[PDB]
Amino acid sequence: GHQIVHVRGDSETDLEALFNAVLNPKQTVPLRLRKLPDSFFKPP
Amino acid sequence: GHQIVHVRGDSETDLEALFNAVLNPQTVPLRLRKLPDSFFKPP
Amino acid sequence: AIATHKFRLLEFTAFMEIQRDEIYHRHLFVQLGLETVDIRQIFDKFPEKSGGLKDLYEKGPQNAFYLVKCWADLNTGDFYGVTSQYESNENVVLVCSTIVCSFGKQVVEKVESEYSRLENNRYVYRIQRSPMCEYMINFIQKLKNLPERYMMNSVLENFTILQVMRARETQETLLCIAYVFEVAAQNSGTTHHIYRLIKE
Amino acid sequence: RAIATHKFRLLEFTAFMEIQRDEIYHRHLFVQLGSDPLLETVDIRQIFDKFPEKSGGLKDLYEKGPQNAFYLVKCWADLNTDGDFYGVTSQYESNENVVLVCSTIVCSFGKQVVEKVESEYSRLENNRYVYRIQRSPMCEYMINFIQKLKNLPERYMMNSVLENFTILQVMRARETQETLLCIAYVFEVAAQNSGTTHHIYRLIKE
Repeated sequence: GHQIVHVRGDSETDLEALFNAVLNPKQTVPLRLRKLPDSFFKPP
Repeated sequence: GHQIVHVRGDSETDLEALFNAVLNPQTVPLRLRKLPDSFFKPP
Repeated sequence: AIATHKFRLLEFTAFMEIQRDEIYHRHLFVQLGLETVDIRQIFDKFPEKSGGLKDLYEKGPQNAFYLVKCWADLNTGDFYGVTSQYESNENVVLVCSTIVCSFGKQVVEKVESEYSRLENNRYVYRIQRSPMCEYMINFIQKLKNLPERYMMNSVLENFTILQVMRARETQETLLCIAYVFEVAAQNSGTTHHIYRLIKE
Repeated sequence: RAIATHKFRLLEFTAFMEIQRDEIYHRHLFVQLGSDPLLETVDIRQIFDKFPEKSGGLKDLYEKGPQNAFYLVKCWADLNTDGDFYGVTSQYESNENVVLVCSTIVCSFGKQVVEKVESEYSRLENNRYVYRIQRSPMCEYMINFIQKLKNLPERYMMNSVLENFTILQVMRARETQETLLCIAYVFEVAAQNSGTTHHIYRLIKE
C-alpha cells in the first residue's frame, strides 16, 4: 500500500510497561508540573 | 504495512503500450548498442 | 492553523470503522482541521538522539513546529486508521513519518509518502485511510478496559506521538507536530488546543 | 559476493511465485542472484536512455557516486511456471549500521511507471549488520506483465516486448541519503528447457 511500519521487537512488553508504570510502579515529570499555558489542562 | 507503492495513474495503458510497441508499432534495441558478447548469451 | 507560508495541514482524522450487515458506523478519536509553548518543556518526552525533536528544531524552520494537546474520544472494530490532507505551494513528494513514543522513546515508526495532485493552482496531498499499527489498536482497547478516566490519563502521561513531514528531494522539514493526549469526558466529543513551539 | 562495495553488499535477491493447493506447496523462481567469474564492464552511457533521466535519475546518481556501487544485471528470467503470491526476498550486509532504504523503479520506455520504497533496520550477526527484505509483494503491474508475456505464443515476441522494459534498484542509507548500491536490470526470457541465469557487469564511464 502506501505505508512502511517498523515495530520495536519488544512492543508488546513495552505496552504492558505503559500500564504497569501506573498499576505496579517501580521518573517522568507530569505535564501539570511543567511550564505550560492554563488552557493545556482545560478542554475547549 | 512493509512497503510504499506509487503507481503511475495510467499504469494499465502503459502496460498495453509495452505490448503494442511490438504488436502495433524510437528505442534502440540492445543488440545495436556497444555491449560485451556475453550480454546476448546465457551462461 | 498548522501551517507555514509554503505548506499546511488541512485535515487529520483518526478513526475506527465498523460494518455489521447493513449498518455502518465511523467513530472519531481525533479530528484536526494560537498560544505558544516553550519546546524545552517537552524535549524529554520525545527521542533525543540524531534526528530527534531537538535536532529537528535546531535545523528548522522553527515556524513549522507545533504541539497539539488532544482530548481523544474513547466513548464507543473492523478498521482503525487515519486520513489526512495537506496543501503546498511547491510540488514536493511529501514524506510523513509518525513516531509512536513511550517514555520518550520510539516504539513504532510509520513512514508514508504521497505524490502531489494539482488542484486549483495548489498541490494537494491526501493520505487516505492509513492503517493504525497494532500497538495503537491494542493501546486504545486496553485504555478503554480501564474502569475510570483518571487511570487512562495517568497511563497517557508517558505516551506521545511525533509527526515529521518532509519534502523527499531536499529532506527539508515542512511541518512537525508533537501530540500529547488526555481522554475526553464521557459526554464530550474530541477537542484539542494547538500551540506554536518557540524558545523563551 | 559480486554486487558489492567495500562497505555494503548484496547477499541474495530472489524473485518468485508460489502456489498452495490442499497443503501442497510449490515455488517457482523467476530470478535468483547470490569459481565465480571475474566481472566484465559496460559503459553506462550505453544504458542511460533506458532509465529515468530527470532530477535524481541514473545519470545524476552515477555522477554523484560512488561509481563503484553501480552494476548492470542481464537476466534470463524463467517464465516456465509449469500463482497465489508473487514476491521478492532479498538480503544485504553492511559494515556500518544504517537504516537501509531500497527503492525499486519499474520502467517502461525509460520512464518510471511504478516505484516501491522499502526500508529495513539491521540485525547485528557475526560482527556485521544484516538487512532482510522478506517476501516483498510484487506490484500488480509486474504480476500482469509476467502473465501477459507468458500468454504470448513465442519467446521471440516476449524478448521484443522486453526491449522497452527495465528495473532500477537504488539502495541508500536513510540518514545521509548516500547511494550504497545501485543495480540496473535488463531481461530476456530463459529458453524452455533452461532455468534462470544472469551476467553481472560493473558500470563505467569511459
